[PDB]
Amino acid sequence: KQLQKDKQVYRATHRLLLLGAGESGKSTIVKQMRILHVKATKVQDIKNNLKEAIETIVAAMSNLVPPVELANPENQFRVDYILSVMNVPDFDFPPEFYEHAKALWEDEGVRACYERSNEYQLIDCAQYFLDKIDVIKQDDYVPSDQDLLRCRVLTSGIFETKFQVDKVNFHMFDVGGQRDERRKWIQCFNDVTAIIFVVASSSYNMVIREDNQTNRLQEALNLFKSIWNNRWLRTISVILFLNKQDLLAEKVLAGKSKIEDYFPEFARYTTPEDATPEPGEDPRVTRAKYFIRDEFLRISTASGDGRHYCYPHFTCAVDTENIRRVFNDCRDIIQRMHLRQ
Amino acid sequence: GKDLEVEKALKERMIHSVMPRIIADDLMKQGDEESENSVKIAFRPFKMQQIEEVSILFADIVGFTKMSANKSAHALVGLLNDLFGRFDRLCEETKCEKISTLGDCYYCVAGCPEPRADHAYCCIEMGLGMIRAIEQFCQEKKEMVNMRVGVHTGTVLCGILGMRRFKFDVWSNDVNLANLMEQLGVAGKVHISEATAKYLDDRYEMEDGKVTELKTYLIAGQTKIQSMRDQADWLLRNIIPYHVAEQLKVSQTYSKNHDSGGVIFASIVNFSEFYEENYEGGKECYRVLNELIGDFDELLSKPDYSSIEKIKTIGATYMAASGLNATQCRDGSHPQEHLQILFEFAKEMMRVVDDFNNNMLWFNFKLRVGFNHGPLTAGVIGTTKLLYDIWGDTVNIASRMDTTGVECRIQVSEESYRVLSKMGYEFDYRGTVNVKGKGQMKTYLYPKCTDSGLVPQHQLSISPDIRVQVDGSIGRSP
Ligand SMILES: Nc1nc2c(ncn2[C@@H]2O[C@H](COP(=O)(O)OP(=O)(O)OP(O)(O)=S)[C@@H](O)[C@H]2O)c(=O)[nH]1
Ligand SMILES: [Mg+2]
Repeated sequence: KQLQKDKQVYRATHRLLLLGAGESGKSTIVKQMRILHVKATKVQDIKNNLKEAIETIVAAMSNLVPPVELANPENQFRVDYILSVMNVPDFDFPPEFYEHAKALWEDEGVRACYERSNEYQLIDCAQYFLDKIDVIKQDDYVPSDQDLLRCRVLTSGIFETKFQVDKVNFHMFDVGGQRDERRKWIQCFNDVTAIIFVVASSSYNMVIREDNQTNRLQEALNLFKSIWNNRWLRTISVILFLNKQDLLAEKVLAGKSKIEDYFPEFARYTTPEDATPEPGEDPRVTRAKYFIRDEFLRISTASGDGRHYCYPHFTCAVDTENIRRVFNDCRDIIQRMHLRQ
Repeated sequence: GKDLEVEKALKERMIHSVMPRIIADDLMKQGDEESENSVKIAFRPFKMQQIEEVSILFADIVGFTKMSANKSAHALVGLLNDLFGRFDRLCEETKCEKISTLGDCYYCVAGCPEPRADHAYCCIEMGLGMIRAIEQFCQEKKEMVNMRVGVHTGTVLCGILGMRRFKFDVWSNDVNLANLMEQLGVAGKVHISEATAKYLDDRYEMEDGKVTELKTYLIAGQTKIQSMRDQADWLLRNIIPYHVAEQLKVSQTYSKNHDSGGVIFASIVNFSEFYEENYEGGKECYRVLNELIGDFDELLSKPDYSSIEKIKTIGATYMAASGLNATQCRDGSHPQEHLQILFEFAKEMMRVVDDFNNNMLWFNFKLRVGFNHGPLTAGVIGTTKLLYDIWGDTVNIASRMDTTGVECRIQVSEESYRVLSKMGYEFDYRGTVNVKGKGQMKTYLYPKCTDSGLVPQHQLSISPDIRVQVDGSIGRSP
């Protein structure tokens, strides 16, 4: 009849819905899966990310509450050139723009404005791409795999990716996570195997793009409490990725931002006894990351009645080896979760 | 023994009266046992299929109010049986599946369960046949009526939503477009668009169909038995109420004239801005809408909403009427207590959409309802099919109270205010709304000052009442 075979192979797949708030790393995980298990517009929107980063820093110079001034005040014509191209639909990216961008990024008042980037909305690939389009000022360079992982394109709508690891079928749903995109989530809640919830862990000092008055990690906590206590997800377990571990590591080792100034229970928090830290890891970073993990596990423990579970992992989406390890672990987990029906 | 196949014949006739023949015979080879276990955990089950290349006809009787004026509510139902039986004979000639029949509106599709290569021809030739049949009816019965027909093609996701009073319907934006091109049509001509005309191949009498107020045209011509018994009894109490089934047990047709019965409509306002077809046709969106309609249907199983009847659901609208079963005025009961409990049904379905939006994340469905009572006319349309429906001016004014309302509030007409205010409910004067037949009409709203500082808005006198989606207003106000 040909529909019994299709029905049984539809029973055989694993639907992996990816949720989470905005800019948390969902599409980067999807790109990493198709690196593991599966051409000029990529160059174009990488250049768009470059331009967006440099113009955001240049505008946020004056727009801070103490305006950080230029260490070399001779580049004011370059600042005015960057502010002149701040709003234009098409842009051919002349070599003059590359010279002005590099001469901005060599200046140190520019970098001092860059260090206070939690007070304005700035993208999570500026530091990499300023140097890497210093590399590709020219045109005959193809981007590497890391360059493709670092590019930021705002997901809007339901995207699907079918990949097959060791004769097991996977079908994962990349969804956007901006606050106006969240009404589209319930379209994917039917017969999904597991939910991979992705959290930007290092965004404890940042605020969301919608109202600029709500913490990003508090937004992720409220969103996790919403999708955990939902009436159509009350038998579906949530694998909890905590993304951007290296950014959390460098923001704790920098010592500028304090978690207790934003989440005040961190000062009276002690690291758990069952902590399994990585080789060569400063335990202040370990205390921080287990604090964020236990902040989510409080939500997943307060209710749920033993019908569905939560399996927190620590992950870094731009590192392929970390994703290979955590996806092997999650592969065994969702094998059990699909057998749970 | 033999009464088992008698019950199976009755169950067959009640399946075929609500579902098309292909899907009914699919149900009679007992295909999905999980649906067969449902007739006996995250989402409720529902069946919809996103189907392309169909042709959707609506058709509305022009001049139904004066034609039904001096009728004794048996003559009306009888002549309406006559006209709709002529339409059904036209359907089974022209191979177009009819869908339903609400009010003075009749509407078909052209090969949605079975793909048909000449569906547009079938649809517009069925419309031309309707014009012929209504002029023959006007000559014979001496009733001055005709009808306007609108035909649009496209893609349609069709199936069943709800679980009380459920029925095979169609839903898309193409169904909404066929609805509005019925609304923008002239009487006596079938109103077709570019989506039909691009493969109509022009063997007809086409005109530039222009509006007086988008490449649109006009054509004018040229113990097993206990299981089977309870299953068939559930399918019977599905399609008609109980007292009509008892009065139809000893007779051939049903027609009843009620003197005081309330009626609500309930339109979900912002379902259009949730719909978007960018994923797989948007049938997941209708799974969500099925969940909300099923919650409203679970309100009907309460022991204190026993005498609340549900007529049907029309797109996102939800029609319910009361006071139809209460033939005996009790010794210790209020004479208009059915109005009180139907108003409580409206309040509790407001509460149900509030409880539903907690599980909806960063979106809120809102619904307005509209309330009226008065005399009305119940009846059953088909024979070998069945269709319970009510008519009257009361139902038209209740549809007007739905359409001219503000969301998240219960709008109540003037005589319904005068009876509900003596039962202790508090209302605030909304203003005065134009009602066809009544003129300027005094209306009210139920939650006292649920806005901050603006209760009144009395400037609304809009003549152009054109709805761009399928609502409860279709089959109402010809
Ligand atoms: N350093 C570092 N950057 C990351 C990591 N994961 C994602 N990013 C960066 O974050 C940015 C946004 O990631 P992205 O995958 O687009 O999030 P998203 O969930 O898809 O964003 P949206 O769809 O909700 S709008 C990208 O520039 C990407 O480079 C990570 O693990 N480490
Ligand atoms: Mg994305």
